[PDB]
Amino acid sequence: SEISRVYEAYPEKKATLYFLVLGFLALIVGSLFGPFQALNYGNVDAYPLLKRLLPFVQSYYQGLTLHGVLNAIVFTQLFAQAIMVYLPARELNMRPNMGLMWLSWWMAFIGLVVAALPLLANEATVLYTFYPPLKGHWAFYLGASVFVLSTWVSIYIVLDLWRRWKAANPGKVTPLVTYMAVVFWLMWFLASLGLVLEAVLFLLPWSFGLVEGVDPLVARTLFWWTGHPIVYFWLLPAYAIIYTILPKQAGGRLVSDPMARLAFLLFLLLSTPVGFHHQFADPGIDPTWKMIHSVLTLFVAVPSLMTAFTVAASLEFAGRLRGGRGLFGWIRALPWDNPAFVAPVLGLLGFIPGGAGGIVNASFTLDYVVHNTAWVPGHFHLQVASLVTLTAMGSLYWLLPNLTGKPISDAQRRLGLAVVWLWFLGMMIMAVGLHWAGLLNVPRRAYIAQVPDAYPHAAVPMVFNVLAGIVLLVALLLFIYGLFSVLLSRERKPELAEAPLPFAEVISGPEDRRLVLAMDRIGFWFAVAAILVVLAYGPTLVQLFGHLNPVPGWRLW
Amino acid sequence: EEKPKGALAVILVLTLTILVFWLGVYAVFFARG
Amino acid sequence: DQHKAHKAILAYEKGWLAFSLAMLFVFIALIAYTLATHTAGVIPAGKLERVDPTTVRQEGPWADPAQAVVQTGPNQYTVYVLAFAFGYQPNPIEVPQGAEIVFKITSPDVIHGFHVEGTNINVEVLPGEVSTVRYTFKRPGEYRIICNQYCGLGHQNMFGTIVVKE
Ligand code: HAS
Ligand code: HEM
Ligand SMILES: CCCCCCCCCO[C@@H]1O[C@H](CO)[C@@H](O)[C@H](O)[C@H]1O
Ligand code: CUA
Ligand SMILES: [Cu+]
Repeated sequence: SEISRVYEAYPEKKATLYFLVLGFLALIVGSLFGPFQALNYGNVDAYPLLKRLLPFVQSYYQGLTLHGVLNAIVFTQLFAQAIMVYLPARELNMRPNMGLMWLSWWMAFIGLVVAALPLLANEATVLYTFYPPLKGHWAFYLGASVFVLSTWVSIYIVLDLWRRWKAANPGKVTPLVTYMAVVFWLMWFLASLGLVLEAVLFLLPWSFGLVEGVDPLVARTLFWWTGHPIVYFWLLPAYAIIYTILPKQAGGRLVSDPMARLAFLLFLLLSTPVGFHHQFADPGIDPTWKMIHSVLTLFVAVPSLMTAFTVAASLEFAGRLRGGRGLFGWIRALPWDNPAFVAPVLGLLGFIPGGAGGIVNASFTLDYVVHNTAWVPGHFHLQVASLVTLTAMGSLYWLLPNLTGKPISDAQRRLGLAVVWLWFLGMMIMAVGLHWAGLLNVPRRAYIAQVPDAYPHAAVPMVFNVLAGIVLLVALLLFIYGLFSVLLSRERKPELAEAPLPFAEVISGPEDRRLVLAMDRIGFWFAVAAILVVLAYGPTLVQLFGHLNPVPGWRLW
Repeated sequence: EEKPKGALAVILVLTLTILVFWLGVYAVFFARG
Repeated sequence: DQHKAHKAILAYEKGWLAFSLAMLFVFIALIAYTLATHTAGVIPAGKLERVDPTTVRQEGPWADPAQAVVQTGPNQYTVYVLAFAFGYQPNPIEVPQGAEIVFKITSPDVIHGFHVEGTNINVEVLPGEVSTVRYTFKRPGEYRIICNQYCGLGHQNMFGTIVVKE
């Protein structure tokens, strides 16, 4: 059933743009629920308008559950399986198992479908974190469960066409994109353990019928095992594009490939053993395990601190190369007309307050000041809804023509670039209002608009959330209209469909071999990665699994 | 060609931002203690 | 230019790591300074403490709310608090200023938040376990209690009161 020879010699080009369109679909219907949530956090009850316009929506909380799952869980994993298979693919000029990269999409698809149905019909409105005792349909804890395991297919695929390539190429260090990709996918295996343990061992027995209750401490001390590295799971495909494709959209070179390895290496070692940072306010977990976990989280920040110097060093060198001038001429020198450039560069800027917020959340006792306030969705919109979501958006404008001929028009370029700026400016304004609101104590996950008189001190950041709501609709509407317009043209020109993935040269230095070589002992680093997990999680997960105090699940909705 | 002075200005902005979030939320914390 | 903007860019790389570890270590020394002062008192007790959620109103220290405030020290009162679908018990919670209040909360239904506006008391409340936080109010007044953890459609309305007696 294939054809136009571009899609012939590379049919994973097809296996990519399917993932990359289910992932966008999910992002569309999720982000609809979004401006409705902003108006709320700006004391404006726009839910009459929603229940008329989507009479299937029951509660404020139904949509947040959709907002959560479709955006953070679903949009991101698929964009991750797109970029992080198809990249070690196009680099290596090899073909991923064409059969297995289809046990993925189907697998994910019906797994998505089997979760979509009970959510769509009020049966698992337990928010994107399903913390027991809240319980939902068997089909939810089945669907999202099948959906995540889809990734295990990805780990094999990629490890596989790595270990293939290795054999044909003895003595030759692993390629940059593939190296990225291999530590990435390994780290995620070691991390999916939790959300699968909790799914098999508790969520599925409990929800099918075979136990009457789950222990909340462990369901949650397990959920966060995964819950944390999964955001570094959503991050690194974007760090992929930024270290290896963005310096050339800029007119430059990735200045140090050893560093752009050391970062990924470091995410392999330290993304998983951290979850207590989400449990600072839980009982029945020791202050010293929280503390070892605090300090470790402050370390999962070093590779991003470094990511900052390397990416700036790089954009700046590109900028000087086009005649950029004094201390700041280089910003003005860059291609501020290519949304594939503008998109992830605006996201990187919003990332400076996001990471700062992160470094507070991590700081053990300081999480008491802002835990479960609006400060937290303030922090993570700057991280996943702005940086991560934006890179992707802007990577429809170089990754899309490179997957189905259809080129990008100067009508489309100028709508890709207005979309991107409004969604960035929207996000910043929501950052202020949400951070400021949390500091004034406004809770998170709350229909506060129904209690319009309870947070008088939040008067002025509430005006900010309203502005940010309007603006993200004007950007969500132009982006929907936009996303169809590109991949609903006839147009299919197959030439820029074989213009090879626009990677970057890589200012090679003498220091490269001792360093690179060291980090290429993948198998060994993977052994350190799963010993840190055993040192951090074991003494607790085991003085726990031998103290289980399970409890009836409740449906309050 | 020299001092990547510009990249230095960006990690300086990052640094100042990390500092004022941290030190800001650090006082708020004692204020409520 | 080009391979000498590699000589410079990887040594700055070296300087910036130095600086950043130095900075993250101050944050560890300062977090650690908080980790022993009265302000540290709000950290949930480490020890496990299991109870039966469905029997919890029908027997034990959280069963008749007038008994919630029980002195357990010369300058120390323990407040058994129970947090449930869409309210708190007792309400208000009366405690005197200057006193160590050991709060011991739990839930007969779903997980709840217990966040005392104006204070660092911010703690999760799990059905089947007892969170034990620990605080000393230095100003008399009323303090609102907010549930900051989603527990079904009652959530935005779930609030309590603590009066701290002049
Ligand atoms: C995609 C997503 C996310 C990233 C990335 C992320 C990063 C961090 N987070 Fe987080 N987070 C926490 C700590 C951190 C820390 C220490 C980091 C670090 O990894 C961040 C490091 C980042 C930096 C150090 C920034 C460097 C800046 C760069 C690299 C850009 C530079 C600009 C350049 C380069 C160019 C400029 C261009 C020119 C033209 C000049 C903690 C606690 O320690 C909590 C629990 C708090 C609570 O009470 O719930 C938490 C809660 C969340 C939740 C809530 C989960 C829930 O629903 O309960 C989400 C969704 C989330 C997402 C994400 N988070 N986080
Ligand atoms: C127009 C765009 C968006 C707007 C206006 C928006 C707004 C909001 C607001 C105000 C909340 C807080 C609601 C509450 O705590 O009651 C929220 C939650 C959330 N958003 Fe967004 N968002 C948008 C896009 C995104 C995107 C793209 C992602 C993608 C990765 C995302 C991930 C999340 C997550 C995980 C939550 C947490 C919900 C929960 O706590 O269960 N959001 N959004
Ligand atoms: C991007 C961030 C925007 C920040 C805007 C300024 C908010 C100032 C925070 O006020 C704090 O609020 C609480 C009042 O209830 C107290 O607990 C605390 O003592 C008080 O000082
Ligand atoms: Cu109890 Cu929200
Ligand atoms: Cu985390």
